[PDB]
Amino acid sequence: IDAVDASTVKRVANKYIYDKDIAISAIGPIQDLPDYNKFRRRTYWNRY
Amino acid sequence: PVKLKAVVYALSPFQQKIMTGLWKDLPEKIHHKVSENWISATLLVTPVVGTYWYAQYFKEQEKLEHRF
Repeated sequence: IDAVDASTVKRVANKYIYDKDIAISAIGPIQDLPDYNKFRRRTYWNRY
Repeated sequence: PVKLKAVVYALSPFQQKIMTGLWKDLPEKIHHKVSENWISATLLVTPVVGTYWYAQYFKEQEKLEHRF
């Protein structure tokens, strides 16, 4: 655990989160839940 | 807001082929277009082509009858 520093967190997040496919499961009044493309776009920041 | 009940399953755009569908079922696509649309096509082409050909025939007959 102590070996996990900020740079480690960023490396792991870039491996697992950045510009990655996602799985979504939703139930109920979910019409305002954004579609798959919006969720997929929000996995990266184009300002960087 | 309309009250809706449905289940929607979707696949990610990066897990499917994007262009091959253009050329799939191509005979069905052509057959549907022809069979559903041939009346509309006739109703569009026939008056224009007929009027044009009749005008050309009228002009040819008028030109010939004014000669000597």
